Amino acid sequence: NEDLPISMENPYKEPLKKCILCGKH
Amino acid sequence: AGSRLETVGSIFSRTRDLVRAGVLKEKPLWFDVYDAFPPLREPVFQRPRVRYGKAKAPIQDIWYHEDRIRAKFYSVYGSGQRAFDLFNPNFKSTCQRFVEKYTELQKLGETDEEKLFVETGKALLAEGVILRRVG
Amino acid sequence: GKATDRMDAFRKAKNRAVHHLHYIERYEDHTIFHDISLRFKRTHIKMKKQPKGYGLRCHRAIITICRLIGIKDMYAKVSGSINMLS
Amino acid sequence: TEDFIKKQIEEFNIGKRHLANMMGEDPETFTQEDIDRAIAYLFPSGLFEKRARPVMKHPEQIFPRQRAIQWGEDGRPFHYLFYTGKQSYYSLMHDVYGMLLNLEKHQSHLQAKSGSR
Amino acid sequence: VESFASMLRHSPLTQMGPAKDKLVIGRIFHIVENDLYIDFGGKFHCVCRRPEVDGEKYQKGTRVRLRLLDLELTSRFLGATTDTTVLEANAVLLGIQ
Amino acid sequence: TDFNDKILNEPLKHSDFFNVKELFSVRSLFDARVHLGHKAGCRHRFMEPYIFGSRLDHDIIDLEQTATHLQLALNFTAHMAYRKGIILFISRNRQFSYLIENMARDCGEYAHTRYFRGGMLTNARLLFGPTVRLPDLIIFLHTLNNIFEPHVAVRDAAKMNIPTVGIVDTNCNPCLITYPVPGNDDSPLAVHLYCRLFQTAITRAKEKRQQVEALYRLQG
Ligand SMILES: [Zn+2]
Ligand SMILES: [Zn+2]
Repeated sequence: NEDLPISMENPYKEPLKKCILCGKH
Repeated sequence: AGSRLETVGSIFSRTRDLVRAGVLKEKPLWFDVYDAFPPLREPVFQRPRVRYGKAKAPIQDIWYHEDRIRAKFYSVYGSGQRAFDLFNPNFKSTCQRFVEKYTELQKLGETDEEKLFVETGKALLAEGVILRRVG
Repeated sequence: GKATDRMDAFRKAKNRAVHHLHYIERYEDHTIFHDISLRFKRTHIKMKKQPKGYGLRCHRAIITICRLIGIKDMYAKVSGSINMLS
Repeated sequence: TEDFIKKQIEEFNIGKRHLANMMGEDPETFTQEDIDRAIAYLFPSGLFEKRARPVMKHPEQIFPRQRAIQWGEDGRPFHYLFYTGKQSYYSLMHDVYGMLLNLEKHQSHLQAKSGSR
Repeated sequence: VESFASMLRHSPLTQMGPAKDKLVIGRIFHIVENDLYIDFGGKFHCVCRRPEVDGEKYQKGTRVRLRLLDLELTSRFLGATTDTTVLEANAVLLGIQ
Repeated sequence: TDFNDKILNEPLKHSDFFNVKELFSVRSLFDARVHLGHKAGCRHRFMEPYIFGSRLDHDIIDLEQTATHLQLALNFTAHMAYRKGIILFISRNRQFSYLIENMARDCGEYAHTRYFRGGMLTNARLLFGPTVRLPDLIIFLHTLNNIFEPHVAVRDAAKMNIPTVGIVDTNCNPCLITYPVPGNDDSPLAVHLYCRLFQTAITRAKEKRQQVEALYRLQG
């Protein structure tokens, strides 16, 4: 009842790998 | 015999219509068991299709809030030294000990997540389990 | 039913056709329940309900097999491709 | 066709009796090798193929084996794997994989409880 | 009192989250001549090979230690409408207990 | 001739003539790992009414109506063996092929887990003989054959006017499967839960078959 899953935004999601020159100019 | 057209309808439908038309002079056994005790869905033949366009699947994702607690627990500590025994029904690992202590500390009312995390580390150190954080 | 001689092909068609069967429920044992307008790949078959004195205003194959179902009273206009199998 | 096998075995037996009678021996001693000698002398075929001979033998080599009926009057198959068609070969394969499985079980439990063609 | 959502809210597979490099114990139920089959729970099993260290120690019934790579290892290919599975999970072996 | 009529008329009037509610629970199905599933990339469209949800792209069967499915599934089977049904365990999977072939043996029935040779169900009339009683009920444990396609006996048996009560996966296709149950069919704990269950359903049916035969010869 209260153990029903609740639709949320997907944890354990790895942060996406930028390239090696990404924040550089 | 009778029909071999599996695409006309369900097998109960064709057998019913065929014995009711009376060419069949003998009623089969599973027919009586079928109309006596019916299934939930009639098993009538369907060609499958393919989703095209903005249609998606109505099968949801299964999450909990304790999964979000396990998220930061795994980002810090990784897996604890207790290897999982998935034959154990009540295997309460360091993730489970962490999240149970975290819930009964959210029952205190500390809104700050970091002191909840740290007091959870202190409650596990009061339990007696060595925390292997990648410092 | 396909063969090289005729009479065994006739035998084949009869013996295979008994094992492939529909049952068609007929309204008062003389006419279909409503009107039907569909096509089978090129063959717009089109049938409408008809009362008891109206005979078979049907295609010759439709005349024959509607006699063999037990339908007696119907109208039918088929246009486009007139292949017997379709 | 089983009744034909009964009639053939009793005809082979009474022909053995009449061969012992015409050969002057006892029906209790007149045997198969002597049967072959006697009928081989008595009917001299001039052919090169030995299957084209005058043959009177044990008729179960003369007759092919008529197969056992797998169902009684109720129609149920007697053998468990009848509905694969190849019942005997697959039954034998099942038994041999069972012998190999209990042999592997014996090797593991042996570590646990310690010309021809 | 015990519902269905109750059985799998705190079930161990929901407890451990994603199977990216987690320690798991698993046992042996079948061996063919080079290979041992490691039934660690979940849907399928994984197969691995005898290391030379503790060679006849890895026998039928022993527990081992697994690193738990992903649980099924399927991938849709170029022109297939559905991905093909392997019925395996294929984790990395460590040692015993 | 009415005693035979009465001996089969009586069990048609109760939802459990053999009381099969007790033969499993939802706890044992969860504790035999039936609720897990394949990848959601291999998820099939007809399974969307028989799936609880997705756990990190692993698909979970709604185990509540699974029991309700299995209630009528066991009800169908044990009513059939009461009336002397021929039950065919067709299970084309080479991981439990040895297990099932003795399950039909020690329940007195039949099984075909081997390679399906061609005109088996359809052209029975010369593959086996002129008069041959075909199976009146065919149980599937794995509806996928070893190439991950619908096994042809699924398409063949319903074509032969014979009902099929299968174990259907989360990647199968339960279209001509009359009494499907959404369950895992891959783990050895799950198929052993099945192989104990159908073994019980036949055997509980057969002893209540023999007692009512003794009930006719009780009075006469
Ligand atoms: Zn970039
Ligand atoms: Zn299957």
